[PDB]
Amino acid sequence: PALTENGGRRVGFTRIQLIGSIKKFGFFYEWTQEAMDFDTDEELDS
Amino acid sequence: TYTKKPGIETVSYADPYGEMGLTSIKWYYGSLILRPEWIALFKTVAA
Repeated sequence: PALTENGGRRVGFTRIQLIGSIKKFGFFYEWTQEAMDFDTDEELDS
Repeated sequence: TYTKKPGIETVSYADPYGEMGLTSIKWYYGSLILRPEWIALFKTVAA
C-alpha cells in the first residue's frame, strides 16, 4: 500500500462454504427355523 | 468562520483516511447611498 499525503482512495474480504452429506448404510441376513433346530451348535444364534 | 481540523472529519467516502483540513470565512455585505449628491469625486492623472 502507499498512502500519499493526499489520500482518498481498497481491500475486500471473502468467505467460502463447506458442505457435507449423510449417507445411509446397512445390511441384513436370514435364517430358517430348521437351521437352528438341526444345527451341530446350540449357540449359533448368539 | 468554520474549521474542520484533519482527523475524524474529511474522513468521508472521498477521503477515508481523513488527511485534509478546512477553514472557511463567509460574510454578508451591502450598502445604500442615502444622498449621492453628498458624495464628491474628482479625477486626475499624477506623475
